[PDB]
This record gives sequence, structure tokens and C-alpha cells, in this order.
Amino acid sequence: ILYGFAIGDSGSERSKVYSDSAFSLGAYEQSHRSFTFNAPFEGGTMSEAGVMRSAINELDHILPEVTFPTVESLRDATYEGFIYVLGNLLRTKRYGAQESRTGTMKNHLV
RNA sequence: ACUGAAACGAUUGUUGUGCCCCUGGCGGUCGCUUUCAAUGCCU
Repeated sequence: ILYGFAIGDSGSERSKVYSDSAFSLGAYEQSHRSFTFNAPFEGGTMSEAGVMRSAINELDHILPEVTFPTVESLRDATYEGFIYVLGNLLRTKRYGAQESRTGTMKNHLV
């Protein structure tokens, strides 16, 4: 009911939680760094049976102080609907790819 | 029904493996513990 559903003829409901795409306060050149990764054989080596694995690449990451100013907006909610959604804003803490390994963010309500 | 309603490019992954700040090197060379002295005075 708060974030919505669409089955088809069997029902749909519009999201009451409105939101926008958030932007870094500073520039990309100031707000990222690129980190190499590799994946060797368990025997500790990029070589197995005398042949090299192709498993190396760079990946791009946002930095540990970058701020994303955000307005999230909730239409026509009950009091408990506001506590559920405000709950999600304070209770969830990981975003983006590779959340098993990265991507913690602190949602400071202002 | 805003070309509409809901909408994670995601999952997993070690910049890794080996490596002697190494080799050679006289704290060395010269240098007087020196210079002067009554076992003395009387029996």
C-alpha cells in the first residue's frame, strides 16, 4: 500500500512514497576512486597448471565522505504509515552493488 | 489509468605470486709518566 504493486487486472496501487534521484554535493573527480580486483587460484596464485587466469579488472567506487542531499516525500499517510516509512529511512543502511562487501551509508535526517 | 500503475546491471572474486639494501672496509697514524731529589743530621 505504501510503495505500491502492479499485478495487472487483478489489481494495482500507486506508490505513496514519492522520491527523486539524488546527486553528489561535489564533483565526480573529487568523489570517486578506482580500485583493482583480482581472483587467483585458492593455492594463492594467478597461475594454475602453468596458465594465467584472466580474472583481474578495475572497478569504480564512491568515497567515504560523499554526501547525497535527498528529499523523500510521503503522501496521505496514516501516523503508523509515517513510522513504517521513517523506519525504513533510519533502519536500512546499505545501498548499490556488492552490498555483501561494501556500500554502507548513514542517513542523517535534517 | 501521466506514451500510465510496481521496477537493485545483480550475484561471486586477495593486485596476486618470489625477492638478503646487498657487496668491501684496521678508529688508523705518532707519542719515554717525563723533569729534580744525599737515608740525612749527632754518637
